[PDB]
Amino acid sequence: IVGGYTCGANTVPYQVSLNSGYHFCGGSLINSQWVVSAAHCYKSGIQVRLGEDNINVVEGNEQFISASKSIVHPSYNSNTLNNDIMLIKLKSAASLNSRVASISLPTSCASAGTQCLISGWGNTKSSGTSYPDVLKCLKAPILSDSSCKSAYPGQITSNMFCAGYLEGGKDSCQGDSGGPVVCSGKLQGIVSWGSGCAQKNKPGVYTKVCNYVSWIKQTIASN
Ligand SMILES: *[B@]1(C2=[C][C]=C([C]SC([N])=[N])[C]=[C]2)O[C]([O])C(=O)O1
Ligand SMILES: [Ca+2]
Repeated sequence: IVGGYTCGANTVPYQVSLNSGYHFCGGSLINSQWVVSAAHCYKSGIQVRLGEDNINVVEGNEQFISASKSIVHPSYNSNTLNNDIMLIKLKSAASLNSRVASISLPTSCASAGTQCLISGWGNTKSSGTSYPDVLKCLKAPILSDSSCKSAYPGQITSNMFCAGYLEGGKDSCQGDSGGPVVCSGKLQGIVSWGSGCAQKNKPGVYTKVCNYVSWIKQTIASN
């Protein structure tokens, strides 16, 4: 997250870190046994880390749970990033508490202009590199579909939306992949793609979670 703020420990209790020897992606806890992340975060050997603030220090509220199964969306296209969503099943249920909590799925899609909370442990620089150890947050509005399409001509599908700031300076960035975009208390987006970070006229592009609720529900009812 570039141009954001330190969330505060465990104030985003649905945020997970995906770990394969190192943090490589975020995700969102949707119930005690499942995480939603980006399909472009898929790899084997994932450990889910819940209750994190500082990802390099054991602070006392963590739960580390290996993944048993990952399910990439059936129509995921890694070239276009259309349908950039995946479910990850935990090998054992998380213990839900004040610091480890699920985020609700949407029942309606969010509106342009709504302010959302984007979070992650990604780079905090638009040029150069610095990784925070503690969770960073950004408040960002959903952009109109016409601004989004004008920013990324030929590339925005109905399964995507833009959020952020056209003037740049405030955005998600490398390492935030797969993490939440929460609007009105519901998981509405997943950190998906963009051109650079915090560049002018190049906001973040997020997977439109509301279009996937029926797939998520059916998938978790059978796995
Ligand atoms: B991801 C990843 C981070 C950030 C985006 C948004 S870019 C922007 N302009 N808002 C995307 C995708 O990619 C790498 O795989 C990583 O681990 O983070
Ligand atoms: Ca920790």
